[PDB]
Amino acid sequence: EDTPQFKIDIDQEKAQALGVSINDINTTLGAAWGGSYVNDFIDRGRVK
Amino acid sequence: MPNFFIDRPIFAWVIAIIIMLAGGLAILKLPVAQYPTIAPPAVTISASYPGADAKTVQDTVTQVIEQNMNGIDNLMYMSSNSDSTGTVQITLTFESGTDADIAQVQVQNKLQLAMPLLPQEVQQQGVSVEKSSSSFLMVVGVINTDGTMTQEDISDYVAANMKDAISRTSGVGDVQLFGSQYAMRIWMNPNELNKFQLTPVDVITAIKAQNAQVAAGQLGGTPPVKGQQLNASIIAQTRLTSTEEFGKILLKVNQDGSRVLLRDVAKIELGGENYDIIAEFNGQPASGLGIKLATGANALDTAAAIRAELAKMEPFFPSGLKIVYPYDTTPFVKISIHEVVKTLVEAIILVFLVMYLFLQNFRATLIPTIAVPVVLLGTFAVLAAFGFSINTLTMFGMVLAIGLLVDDAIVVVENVERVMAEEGLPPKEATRKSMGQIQGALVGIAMVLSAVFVPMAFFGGSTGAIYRQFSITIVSAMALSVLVALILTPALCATMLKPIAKGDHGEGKKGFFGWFNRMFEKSTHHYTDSVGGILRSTGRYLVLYLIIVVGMAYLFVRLPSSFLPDEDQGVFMTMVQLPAGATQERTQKVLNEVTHYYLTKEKNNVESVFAVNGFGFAGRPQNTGIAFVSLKDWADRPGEENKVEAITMRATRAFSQIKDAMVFAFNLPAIVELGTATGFDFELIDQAGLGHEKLTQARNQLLAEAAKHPDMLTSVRPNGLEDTPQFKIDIDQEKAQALGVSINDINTTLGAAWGGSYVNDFIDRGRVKKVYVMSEAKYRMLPDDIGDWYVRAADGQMVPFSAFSSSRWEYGSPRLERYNGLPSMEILGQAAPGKSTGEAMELMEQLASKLPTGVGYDWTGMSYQERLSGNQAPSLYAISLIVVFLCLAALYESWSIPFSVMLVVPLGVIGALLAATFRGLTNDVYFQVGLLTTIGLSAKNAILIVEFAKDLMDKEGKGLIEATLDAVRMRLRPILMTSLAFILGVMPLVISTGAGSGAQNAVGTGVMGGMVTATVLAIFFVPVFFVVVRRRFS
Amino acid sequence: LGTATGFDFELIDQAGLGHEKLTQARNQLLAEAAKHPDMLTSVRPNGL
Amino acid sequence: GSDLGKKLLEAARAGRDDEVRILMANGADVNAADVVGWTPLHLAAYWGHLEIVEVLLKNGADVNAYDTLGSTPLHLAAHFGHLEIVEVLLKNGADVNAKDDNGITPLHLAANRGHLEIVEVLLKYGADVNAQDKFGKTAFDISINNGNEDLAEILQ
Ligand SMILES: CO[C@H]1/C=C/O[C@@]2(C)Oc3c(C)c(O)c4c(c3C2=O)C2=NC3(CCN(CC(C)C)CC3)NC2=C(NC(=O)/C(C)=C/C=C/[C@H](C)[C@H](O)[C@@H](C)[C@@H](O)[C@@H](C)[C@H](OC(C)=O)[C@@H]1C)C4=O
Ligand SMILES: CO[C@H]1/C=C/O[C@@]2(C)Oc3c(C)c(O)c4c(c3C2=O)C2=NC3(CCN(CC(C)C)CC3)NC2=C(NC(=O)/C(C)=C\C=C\[C@H](C)[C@H](O)[C@@H](C)[C@@H](O)[C@@H](C)[C@H](OC(C)=O)[C@@H]1C)C4=O
Ligand SMILES: CCCCCCCCCCCCCCCCCCCC(=O)O[C@H](COC(=O)CCCCCCCCCCCCCC)COP(=O)(O)OCCN
Ligand SMILES: CCCCCCCCCCCCO[C@@H]1O[C@H](CO)[C@@H](O[C@H]2O[C@H](CO)[C@@H](O)[C@H](O)[C@H]2O)[C@H](O)[C@H]1O
Ligand SMILES: CCCCCCCCCC(=O)OC[C@H](CO)OC(=O)CCCCCCCCC
Ligand SMILES: CCCCCCCC
Ligand SMILES: CCCCCCCC
Ligand SMILES: CCCCCC
Repeated sequence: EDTPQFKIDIDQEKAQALGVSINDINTTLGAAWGGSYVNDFIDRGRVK
Repeated sequence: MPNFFIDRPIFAWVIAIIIMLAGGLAILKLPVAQYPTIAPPAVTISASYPGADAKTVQDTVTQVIEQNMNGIDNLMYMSSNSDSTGTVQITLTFESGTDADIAQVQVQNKLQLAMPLLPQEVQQQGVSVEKSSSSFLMVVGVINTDGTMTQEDISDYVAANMKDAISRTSGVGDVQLFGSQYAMRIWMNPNELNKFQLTPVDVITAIKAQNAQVAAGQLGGTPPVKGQQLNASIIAQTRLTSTEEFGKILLKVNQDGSRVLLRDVAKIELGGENYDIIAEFNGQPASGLGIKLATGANALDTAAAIRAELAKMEPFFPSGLKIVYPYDTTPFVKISIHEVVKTLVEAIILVFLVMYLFLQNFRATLIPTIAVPVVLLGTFAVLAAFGFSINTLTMFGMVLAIGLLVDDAIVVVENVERVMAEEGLPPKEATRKSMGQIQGALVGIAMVLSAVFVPMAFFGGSTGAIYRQFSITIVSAMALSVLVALILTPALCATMLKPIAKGDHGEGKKGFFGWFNRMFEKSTHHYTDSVGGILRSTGRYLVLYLIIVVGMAYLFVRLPSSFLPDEDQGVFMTMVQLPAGATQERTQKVLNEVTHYYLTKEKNNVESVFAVNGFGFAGRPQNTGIAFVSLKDWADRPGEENKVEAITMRATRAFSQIKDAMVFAFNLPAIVELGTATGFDFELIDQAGLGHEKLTQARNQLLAEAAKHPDMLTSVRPNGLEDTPQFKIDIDQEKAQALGVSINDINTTLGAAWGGSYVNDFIDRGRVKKVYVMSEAKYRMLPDDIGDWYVRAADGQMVPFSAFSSSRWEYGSPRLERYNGLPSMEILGQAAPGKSTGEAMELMEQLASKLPTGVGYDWTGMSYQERLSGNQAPSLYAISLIVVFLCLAALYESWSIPFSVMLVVPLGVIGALLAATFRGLTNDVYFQVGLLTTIGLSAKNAILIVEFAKDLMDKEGKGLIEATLDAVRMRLRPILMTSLAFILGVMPLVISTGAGSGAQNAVGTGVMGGMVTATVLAIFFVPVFFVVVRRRFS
Repeated sequence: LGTATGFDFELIDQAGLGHEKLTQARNQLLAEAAKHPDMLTSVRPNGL
Repeated sequence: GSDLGKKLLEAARAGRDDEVRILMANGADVNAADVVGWTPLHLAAYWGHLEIVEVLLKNGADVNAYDTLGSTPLHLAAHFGHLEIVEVLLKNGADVNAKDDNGITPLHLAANRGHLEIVEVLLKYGADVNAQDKFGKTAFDISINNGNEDLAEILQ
């Protein structure tokens, strides 16, 4: 069935006035709430 | 077996019914197309480097892909093009019989691994791998009459609202969009950019940032805090969906507080991805859909389904939008079937008349009327089993076989009618004795005709693919005819035919039939007296035989060779070629003049003109164009003066007046996917890294030597383009580093502005589409405009492009060709009138050996096909002749007697050559298969004469001349009956001038002329052959 | 098919021990294999 | 843009001596040019056709004619290493110190591709060795950057 969607809206001009890049804003929001795959590591001789 | 089915007529009827049902089932299920897969499996790798020159495309894309095309199965050769449109086409042609899907996936897979080696701009555009060997079923044109839509606007609607629905239609293989969907075009301004201290780099950076998908996450996503109630997806920034949104893209913020947007330094509108093509349909803007037929699909059903689905879209079209059908092969295939069905029905009607003319009873005339459809139905079932389609080649394969099918019916029934007349036996006993005389011969004839036709299937390449269609069709039709002649027809004769009194030849009757019987009986006595006179002085006819054999060999060399006859398909092409370096506008004016001619002068013939500016099959520069002329229906264009060939010659002579434009009209070939397939296709190869200039000098050296032999070579053109002036610009590194201007910013500003740059995607009404940034036309036309572009240095000052660059004029290739990995230049040409292709190819090899060091050559396309196909021919001719001899030797139980049969071959061939030479036709495939059927039926007639003559000498102990005279007396009636029916049967095909007339003329003329000589000569000459051979070898 | 009397053995690391522990386990197998000349002949590591 | 003029351009480019001879007799335009502004002499000098350069000059071809970017036939002859054509042009009064739009002389172009014999011929006919381009670089500055020991020794 149709689910509720939480539409956040980033103000880029207001962000540029305060002096923050949207790449940092998008990565911060994306990494925090959704998670972010950074790179691989070796857990007991297996890539994870 | 004949004796078995005479006592069991119901079991014979059961086999007849099973064949008819299997045949009837096949007719419903059998695929339908114009032509089958004839051209070898080809896979074209297509890529695009926007704003890239030929060398840039070659040295970053083409060479890299070529180097990675290894470990791919059944690859014959690889040819590629790299041109200044910023395009590459790498075509890998494969062995005949290779799986095109396995061929494509192996090429696709090796390309995928080479993608990281290509430039990012090429990877972003991406590379397509398609089958290029297939052809179009129809081209659906889409136009705008009210003039509210451009070609860009029409193309977008077709992509959005039509293409997908046409692709989902039943039997549709592939759909190509004649144009492109919308693209968000940012038309940059160097004056406005320099005003606010900005560059195309700043425009690209802003668009990438403010138009993109952003991953966010979820409210109450796993792992959650225990006691969480709500779980919802967080939606962040999605892609922009309008020109207004792109207009409001923020580039810079000034000290005073004013906002520098993207609409303040550029014009923003929905346009096309590429502006090279300007397609028009009778002046109006136009797009279209090239539709290809799916595998095993019915061409008649698919075309009807396409028209049905287009009808459903009618209410949803904008005002003034109309569908048109400039190219459609289905009407042609509709006539092709109707004419072949007519020929087969007329053939059965002519047998009914001729059977009633001689035998004079309705019960006799019904036996062929049942037997012939049973064989024809059965043939479709055998074609279905072999996986063949109902096409032009298979359909004319049936028509050429009619002569053999009709004979089997007449020979069996007529012989039964004769036995009843002479001996006075009842139908059942008469059929047993009649079949006893011919059953051995009919099996022998089957094996002889097998040895003639079966080896034709084992030719290699495109030629062998066509020969295979006729071979399997004729062998299958002939084979079933022999089975029906031994199973069904004997049962029908024994059950249906009435008894005839001894010595009753209808001489006691009155009227027309009474006169005919008395006339024919005396005509038979005149014939026997004539043959008697011939056999007294045989030596004189052996001299006349040699004159025919010398006359045959003479006409073979004189008659010019071709592939297939050019057909009036209701469409033809008119190429426009302006001088090198000529612009799109100059080409348009010539196309407008060409379109004006056809709508004015040929208004009674021409329906429409599809003027495609900046298009060509050997490169797509601005100077070249083409016009696809679509004609009215065949009924609306009566006479030879209103046909394509006549309109072509009138058009070409009219446009020769025009200056600064090479304009020629020309007809399509028979098999449009293959081409002309007449001349030769030569490749001149750089074998030792000489370079472009030295390969050009070597090409000019070969073309110069080719011109010195008009007697051998003619029409020798290179397929490539000539070098053109190009604007070389050298970026000074020291001056760029001194002023503090990065090379990335310089090369991006130049590339993005003048060439264009595909930035990222955007969503237009729920459809992903490209975003291009490029200079507005007026700021990138002339060398003076280079200085108007400014790039920002590190210190912030705007440096003009002139400050750190120097420019000059030089010559370079607008289209670089490569063959089998090395650089090449493709050269065309054909053999001079009188000379064969073999001689012309042999001289080109001799002239090639005298070219400079490190310059090699190779043969491609049909030249590669014919060289491998040519070597196989002697062996297949040899196998045919040897097995025919061996089969006849087993039949007669004699090594010498077979020669009496095999000496008939020239009697049929000479007439075909005279008819072709008189009417002025070529030695095409239709003619060549036509000879085999004429030779086959003439050989069949001779076999029954020799069998009867030999059986009289062996069993009844008669003398040589007595047996020969008694033999040809008995065989006179059935040979005249078959010939009278079959000559009248193919008469409509000779006089036909309508749709598919070229093929009908080629099939008809050769067979008619051949059958007239084969009938008239053989009745006199077969007596001579048998007596001379019998006398010579005891 | 290879040689007439030859065999091709593969010592596997199942529990994710490491390279050092597998080498020690390999040397233990080669050592015990050398103690039976009557059965096994020229039992050697294929790798480096 | 005459009919014979366009045929002379294509003939001079290809190097058809026999066709050029016929076109000079029929009175083909020697001062005819394409869109970039190249005369038959420009094309003949570029592709290195010695005979056609000699034939065109005898039929009153402009030796100091320049394209839309100011390049003369002496530039093209000097740049692409055609020693014979450079001598023939200079004998018929070719401007040895001819500057294009970028200030690049024939000496600069000959120096860049390291055509030693042509540099000596240009210097003989009075080539300004201290002539600078738009970036202030002499023929010597090109030789040291390219790393040509022989050329640097000659340009003393
Ligand atoms: C007067 O001689 C020229 C006519 C020009 O007029 C045009 C308008 O009629 C054409 C006809 C009737 C054609 O069948 C072709 C072309 C043209 C013309 O261009 C081609 N055009 C090009 C594409 C455009 N450039 C031209 C450019 C250099 C200015 C190269 C040629 N390729 C062309 C073809 N396919 C190929 O390349 C290959 C690989 C296919 C097979 C090759 C054989 C050997 C030829 O097909 C042969 C049977 C014959 O057709 C030619 C020898 C033809 O001479 C005739 C009519 O005998 C000349 C081409 C063609 O099949
Ligand atoms: C109406 O389109 C047809 C015209 C026929 O009429 C003729 C008589 O007029 C032509 C004209 C005016 C041409 O300029 C050319 C040809 C023909 C004809 O034949 C070619 N004939 C050939 C030479 C022979 N090979 C097969 C060979 C293995 C035996 C293919 C055809 N290619 C041909 C060319 N030269 C090339 O550059 C080559 C070597 C490659 C071209 C690549 C194209 C992009 C693809 O191959 C493919 C996607 C498609 O575009 C063609 C197949 C197209 O067919 C369709 C269905 O669209 C025909 C050109 C041509 O430039
Ligand atoms: C690559 C191209 C294709 C390759 C093709 C290769 C061909 C292989 C060679 C076969 C050549 C066969 C052609 C000659 C056939 C003549 C048959 C007539 C024989 C004959 O004189 O017998 C009379 C009629 O026989 C009859 O008519 C019926 C009775 C005889 C039946 C047996 C005949 C042999 C079967 C035919 C097929 C052979 C090939 C199979 C691979 C008397 O009759 P009778 O007194 O003998 O009747 C009692 C049966 N006992
Ligand atoms: C396109 C090729 C040109 C057409 C060629 C046509 C060839 C077929 C026509 C055969 C016509 C046969 O016609 C026949 O000829 C022979 C001559 O040999 C005549 O025979 C006559 O001369 C011979 C001489 O030896 C006598 O033995 C015989 O008694 C006498 O009647 C016949 O009276 C005549 O009926
Ligand atoms: C009764 C003996 C007849 C045997 C004839 C066999 C010849 C055909 C061989 C074959 O398979 O090739 C078919 C071929 C395919 O193009 O068709 C043909 O080209 C038709 C054959 C031409 C006529 C031959 C007689 C003239 C001799 C100088
Ligand atoms: C509309 C005709 C379909 C059947 C094709 C086959 C007829 C021989
Ligand atoms: C006529 C072709 C076959 C030749 C072999 C038979 C000789 C008697
Ligand atoms: C193959 C033919 C041989 C016959 C000799 C009598």
